[PDB]
Amino acid sequence: KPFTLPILTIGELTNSRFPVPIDELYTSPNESLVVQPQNGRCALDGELQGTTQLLPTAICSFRGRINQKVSGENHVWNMQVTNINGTPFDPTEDVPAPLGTPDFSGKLFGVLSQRDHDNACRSHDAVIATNSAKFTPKLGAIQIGTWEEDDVHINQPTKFTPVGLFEDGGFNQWTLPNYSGALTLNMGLAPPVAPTFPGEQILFFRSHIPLKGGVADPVIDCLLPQEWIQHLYQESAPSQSDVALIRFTNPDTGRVLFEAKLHRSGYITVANTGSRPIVVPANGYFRFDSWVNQFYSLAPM
Amino acid sequence: KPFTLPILTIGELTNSRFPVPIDELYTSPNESLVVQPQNGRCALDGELQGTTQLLPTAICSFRGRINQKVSGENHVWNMQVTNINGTPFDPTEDVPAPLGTPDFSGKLFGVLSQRDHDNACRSHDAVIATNSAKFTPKLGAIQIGTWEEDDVHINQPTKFTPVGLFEDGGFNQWTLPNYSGALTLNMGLAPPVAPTFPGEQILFFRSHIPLKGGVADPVIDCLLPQEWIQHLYQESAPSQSDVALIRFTNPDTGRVLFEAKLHRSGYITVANTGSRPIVVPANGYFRFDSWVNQFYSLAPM
Ligand SMILES: C[C@@H]1O[C@@H](O[C@@H]2[C@@H](O[C@H]3O[C@H](CO)[C@H](O)[C@H](O)[C@H]3O)[C@@H](O)[C@@H](CO)O[C@H]2O)[C@@H](O)[C@H](O)[C@@H]1O
Ligand SMILES: C[C@@H]1O[C@@H](O[C@@H]2[C@@H](O[C@H]3O[C@H](CO)[C@H](O)[C@H](O)[C@H]3O)[C@@H](O)[C@@H](CO)O[C@H]2O)[C@@H](O)[C@H](O)[C@@H]1O
Repeated sequence: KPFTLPILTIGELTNSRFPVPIDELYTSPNESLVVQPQNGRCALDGELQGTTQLLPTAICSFRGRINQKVSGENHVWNMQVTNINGTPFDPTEDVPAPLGTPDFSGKLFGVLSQRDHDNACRSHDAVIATNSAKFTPKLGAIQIGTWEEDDVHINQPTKFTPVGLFEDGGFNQWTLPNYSGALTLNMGLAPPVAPTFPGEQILFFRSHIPLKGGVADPVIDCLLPQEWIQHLYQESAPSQSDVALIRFTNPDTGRVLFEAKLHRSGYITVANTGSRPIVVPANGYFRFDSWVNQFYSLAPM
Repeated sequence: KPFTLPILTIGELTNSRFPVPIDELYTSPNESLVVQPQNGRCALDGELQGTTQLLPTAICSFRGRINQKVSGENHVWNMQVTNINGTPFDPTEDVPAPLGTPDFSGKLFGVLSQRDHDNACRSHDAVIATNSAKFTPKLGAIQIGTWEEDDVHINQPTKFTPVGLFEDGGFNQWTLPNYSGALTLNMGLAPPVAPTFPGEQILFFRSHIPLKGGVADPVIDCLLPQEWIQHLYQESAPSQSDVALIRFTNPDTGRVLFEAKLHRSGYITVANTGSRPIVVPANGYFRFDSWVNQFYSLAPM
């Protein structure tokens, strides 16, 4: 079964780490950064990893019930989380946290909504601090703050729709949350990725995400767009080597702009030595060329 | 090229008319309703129709700039809309409105966000009344209300992230907006669908969407889940007849629960005479069985 990528332009790709479209391709030196995202992780044979699941809208969402208001706390609530489809999260599941759980540290801004058993409804702005000691999705519980303390009901079906960042301070896209809280190690993680081959860098699919306030340009970089993950999952084609050579191609001119290594574990490297935003034609897309080895030498971008 | 559906359970499907997961299958008598959704429209050969586009998160979103505050209006703003990827919308485009434009009448609740050219950012709750005379996406302009009038900047990159309904009153999922405003007819519409064959009803993929306030259970029914549309688009397989026989199958037991007609124009009918929520196994999914004619007699559910 021949290996394929979906035919999708940059304007037809979704970020796999936050529910927004891809804005651009991006590459930079790895430096001292540990790149270990848990969303947007999929081996080329279609095996999902970390906290990766198939629903793009569900990335960074939460579901469950508000069991109680935080003691001595105004505008802060305790949530018992379930899976995206509302089923109980089993903490013994061999995963870092419920699938779709955010994989970055920061204050996530969005809207908390409820429909009570009697169909009484409410929506209110909310923030979820993923860097907080009270953020323990792996234990089935997180904390949610609102601006107004009065209008949130207890033990009623609750959802969180992510919108963007509350603030930029403390936001680090590569710093994983402590899914189980303080002094506890994360488990079942998709491994970190790094460009091993000399002269190579990771190529990212970048989105500039919304911000509630302040001056900044917060970005989320994913290793594979969500659609590629969805495609890989369906195809389940056996990887023939540890690297698929892919070529970014303009379908109109036939011009192959550049080539890249799509690694078996689900990330892309390119021969590039600086941090730039690639600028590709709107009609262009990666096409699978052939299987090669990890030591194949790419044409420098 | 053999026709296929993606292998996806109900818990792996996204609504094509609002950016949320599918909750359930649903069927009811058509009655006097005109079912003519513009999102979630795709022929079986992969031809997108109405306002349908590929990005699930982008459904019911808006992008553009706030050109001015509505005269003599507090908390109401004018938006000049662009396409999802930020490109200019061309009103001469042979479509009812910019792709992704909501296709139902009501008050849409969400979050308006901006990043100024200087990277100054803000997010604020917002409502977009699609039943309003000022809702004219086909003309490249809509109106957006906020709660606070002060903190929205003019001529700065703006996005709207949909969350749910502001209110239930006036919400009709089958009543299209007047995309060009008062006294103007919609154009380039995907045609209405209806069960022609005696004893048949449309089968829908239903989601219960969030609500800002009041007591209600607002639902959005789509004809095809977004993933099926994405799959059809990629496959572009030629339809061999006007109807694909599909069978909802439990992959574990092998039990075929029921069968349905998947029509060439992209909707499903079933032999069913009442309005019920189907209840299918979590592991189940439709599988293509064969091409048949429009007059094939389905086993009653
Ligand atoms: C850069 C600046 O960011 C925002 O104003 C902040 C403000 O942040 C919050 O409060 C305001 C309302 O006062 C808005 O709701 C923001 O969206 C919130 O994030 C505060 O932190 C104050 C503290 O003095 O600093 C301001 O700069 C935003 O509203 C402004 O438009 C502007 O972009
Ligand atoms: C059924 C009821 O709906 C909501 O309260 C409404 C309220 O609606 C808005 O204002 C409140 C705050 O006062 C909340 O923000 C709602 O989310 C808003 O939609 C008003 O319409 C009042 C008018 O008297 O009626 C209330 O019923 C909701 O807050 C309640 O929890 C409840 O579900």
